Amino acid sequence: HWGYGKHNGPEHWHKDFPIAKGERQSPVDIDTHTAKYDPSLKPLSVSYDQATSLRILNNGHAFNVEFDDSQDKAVLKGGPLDGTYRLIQFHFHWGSLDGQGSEHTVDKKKYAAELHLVHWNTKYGDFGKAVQQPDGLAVLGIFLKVGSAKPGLQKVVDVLDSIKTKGKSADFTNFDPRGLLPESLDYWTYPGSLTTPPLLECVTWIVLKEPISVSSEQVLKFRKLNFNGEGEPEELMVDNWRPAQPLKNRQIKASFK
Ligand SMILES: COc1cccc(N2CCc3cc(S(N)(=O)=O)sc3S2(=O)=O)c1
Ligand SMILES: [Hg+2]
Ligand SMILES: [Zn+2]
Repeated sequence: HWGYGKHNGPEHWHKDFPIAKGERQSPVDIDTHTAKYDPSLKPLSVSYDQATSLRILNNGHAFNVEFDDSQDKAVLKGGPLDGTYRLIQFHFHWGSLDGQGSEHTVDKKKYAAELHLVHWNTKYGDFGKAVQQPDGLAVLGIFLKVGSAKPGLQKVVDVLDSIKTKGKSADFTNFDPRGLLPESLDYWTYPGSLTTPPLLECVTWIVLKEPISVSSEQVLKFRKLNFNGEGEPEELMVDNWRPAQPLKNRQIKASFK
């Protein structure tokens, strides 16, 4: 199956998922100088006050916190979006070293990790239908830089022991995702795809300008996860990120100057 190793990594994906060579693939490098400031861009509206977290799980690719998306409990509106998008889950991509880990880069600069809050367009009924549409998903990308500890991230860090290997999960209720947002909601936006197979081109990427900082020990705990299931040879979960793809016939718009 696909993964991030030499034999099943990104450079092999196209064989099983041809869309990997598509026209709007992610991530991409955000070139601040050629990004077009757009005044008609509305401010972002993240309403996560009623968010209901359910569980956290290691899926062999990354760890994911799933939310109850049965109702409009945590939605994203505004920005370049037309419609309400529901939060279904969030996950991270991180590196084996502090200078790599994020998927999107800024002027070729890589961050230690990158948080993706995944939302789907409610006008489509369910996530399954949303992934069949060019505007089916909206992923909020947030960069993580090493520095001071991020208090809202510690709850996730503590529970990682219980989900060390692929297939493990644990109840993770009452988690407030607002604890992971930076102060400013300024962003960049462009049409892209999922960064892992099936690599579907249904995503409106909203990448925040301002990164959040997390301590080295917090990201350290991320690296102690396992790609493998229990009983198999241990393989540390690190560098679960895909390299930048060519922008092609696309323009990155900024909501700020
Ligand atoms: C039909 O397509 C499906 C069905 C079920 C699951 C998925 N996903 C897994 C891959 C993947 C990669 C994401 S990233 N890094 O681009 O945010 S979000 C995401 S997903 O929605 O959780 C996709
Ligand atoms: Hg799509
Ligand atoms: Zn992701």
